Amino acid sequence: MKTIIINGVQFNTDEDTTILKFARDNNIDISALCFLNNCNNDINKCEICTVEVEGTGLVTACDTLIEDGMIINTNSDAVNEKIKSRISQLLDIHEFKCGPCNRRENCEFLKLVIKYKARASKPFLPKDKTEYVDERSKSLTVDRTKCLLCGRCVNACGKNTETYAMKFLNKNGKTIIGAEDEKCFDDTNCLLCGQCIIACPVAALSEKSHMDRVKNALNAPEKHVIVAMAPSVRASIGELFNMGFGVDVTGKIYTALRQLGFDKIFDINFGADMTIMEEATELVQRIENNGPFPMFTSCCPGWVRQAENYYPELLNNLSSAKSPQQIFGTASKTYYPSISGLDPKNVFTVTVMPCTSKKFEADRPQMEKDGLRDIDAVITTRELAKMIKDAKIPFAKLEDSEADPAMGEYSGAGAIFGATGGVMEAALRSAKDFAENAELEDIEYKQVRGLNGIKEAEVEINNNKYNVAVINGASNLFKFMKSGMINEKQYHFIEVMACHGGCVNGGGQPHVNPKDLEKVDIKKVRASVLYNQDEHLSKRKSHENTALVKMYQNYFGKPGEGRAHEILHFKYKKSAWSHPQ
Ligand code: SF4
Ligand code: SF4
Ligand code: SF4
Ligand code: SF4
Ligand code: FES
Ligand SMILES: [Mg+2]
Ligand SMILES: [Mg+2]
Ligand SMILES: [Mg+2]
Repeated sequence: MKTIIINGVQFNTDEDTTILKFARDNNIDISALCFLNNCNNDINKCEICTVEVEGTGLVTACDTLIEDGMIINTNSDAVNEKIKSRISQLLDIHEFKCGPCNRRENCEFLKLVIKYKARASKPFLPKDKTEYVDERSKSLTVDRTKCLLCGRCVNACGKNTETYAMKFLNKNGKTIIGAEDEKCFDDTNCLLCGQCIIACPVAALSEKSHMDRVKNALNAPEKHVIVAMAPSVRASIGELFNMGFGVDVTGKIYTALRQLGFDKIFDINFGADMTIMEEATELVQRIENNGPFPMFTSCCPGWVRQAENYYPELLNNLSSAKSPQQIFGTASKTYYPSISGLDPKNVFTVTVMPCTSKKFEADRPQMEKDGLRDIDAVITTRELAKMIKDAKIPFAKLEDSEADPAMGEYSGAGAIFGATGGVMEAALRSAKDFAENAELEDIEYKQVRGLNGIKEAEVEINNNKYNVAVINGASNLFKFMKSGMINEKQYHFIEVMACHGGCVNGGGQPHVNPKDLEKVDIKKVRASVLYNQDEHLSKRKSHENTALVKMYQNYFGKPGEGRAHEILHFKYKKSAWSHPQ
């Protein structure tokens, strides 16, 4: 048990904890920069969390345990002068030009610069930014004129994915962050999940922009531009318009998209119901064929890359149903012309995703048919927010509108896709009706929901028991495989999401500062919007989507065979054996 003095205030406590956490718990202000996800930059501490421990001197509060007898001052002249000096030294390596910067409104560094009134000793004005910028990836971009070498991306990659695809590198004697051997991230084991972006306090890591693709299509006279947003966008984008957390902004988005000039307003949740139609049918086919088991979901492109890069032997076990993005895009170039008269070559299909890996998915060479891409552009939640703001659209004051129904209606099963276990729950609702030839009333699968990293359940389908697992985060996929859990029982159907919490925590999502992350459970609060939609929607099974039923009846035929299997499916194949590697 210990007695601590902080700024003249005595505390008696038996906690073993850092100075930073104790102070934050007790409403004592201490700044921090490189501390995130319970780690700081061990090899280059930022020291923004400096406090004074009398008799010891200046210490980093984020990684120093409280001890009995400690006398701590967090706000003395020596403390503030040290912190201001560290910020000044960061300004010496930082192109401090906030005007055009993509983190201008929510940058953690600018906040600290303002708080400590810090100024560079010599302004950093690189004349040739070409050498600092890497835009080679289909998903990520790096601007090292902004990089603080705080290490948050390196730490976040290891924690979220355990790939360590984000590394410190020695480039010509100086330290940078980047991919293995300074390669393009796409050419490495990187998942392109963008958790590194989410962890970055500044504009050093970003998504690969598709905004010019979209603007050029909107302005082209002959192009008919469809837009469709992912489940998670409607639960998240309001954060960037000062509306707070957990706000359902679906109807405002539809209105904003119309004001941006898009020609048709659809919804990827329609694609989610499509994916369930194909994937639940496939699961039932596998049950009747007594294999092959397990089936894995195939809708998360971060997981697909993880399987390609680390578990190629599982590729044959992935469901062949395209992801909602790609299945929707395929239908947008085939079914949609059939009900509209549009020339398929003039359709330009844009999605809004919470995800950077979806850009790589959309750009895969074979994601096209008859020369027409399934998906022509993917913009992140952050990109859509900037597009709205650039157009001076008053998002928070917009009236609600509706999607165009033909590829815009969605069931409550599609609505929950963006949360971990959502795909599993949605798929079970259709699979059990399909296999039992029934219209079952009990449709809620709460046992697969929530933030546990590995969630297993036994389910009864047509009077048999099957084992399902929901793998929640790429690091948890490694744990499930490396620990042998995949062999502890026979699994039949496994959902994998690369981002812990599901797509609501994807790499294209609004940044959240560390203090808000402590006060708000962002993964739960964003997901709550989706579960709330499902609870109150009339149709809660994908196969009850009336517009989807019409599309299958009039165009595709039966799911899982014939034309539907021919055009709505995509199989990944391992590389053939060769030597060397
Ligand atoms: S990263 Fe932050 S401090 Fe740096 S230029 Fe952008 S907004 Fe300004
Ligand atoms: S995209 Fe994901 S896997 Fe790649 S470096 Fe970033 S965090 Fe790591
Ligand atoms: S890219 Fe961002 S998170 Fe990574 S070290 Fe640089 S500033 Fe920190
Ligand atoms: S969990 Fe969602 S946001 Fe994250 S990589 Fe997968 S598809 Fe993208
Ligand atoms: S926040 Fe403590 S060393 Fe960076
Ligand atoms: Mg440390
Ligand atoms: Mg136009
Ligand atoms: Mg198949």
